[PDB]
Amino acid sequence: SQSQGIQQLLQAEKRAAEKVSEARKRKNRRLKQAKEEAQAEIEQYRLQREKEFKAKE
Amino acid sequence: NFEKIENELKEINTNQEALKRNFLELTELKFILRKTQQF
Repeated sequence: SQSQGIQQLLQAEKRAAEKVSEARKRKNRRLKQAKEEAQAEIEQYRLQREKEFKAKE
Repeated sequence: NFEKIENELKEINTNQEALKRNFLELTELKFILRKTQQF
């Protein structure tokens, strides 16, 4: 009897820890990717401004 | 002598009840903790 209820309650806490912890790790990774891909687009916008300046010069 | 005996009786009676009540509450807590150590 009692050992099943203990194991299921411990596994209930395990599910509630894991699903949230995986979502938190995804949130952090998506935020890092947002910054990295933004910088790549910023380099292209910078290169346009520099080419445009060289043309005006 | 009357004031000594009166004040000591009133004090000691109050302490005996309060300390015994605390002892029972802490005894219940010992049993509760011993069962929750299974989980």
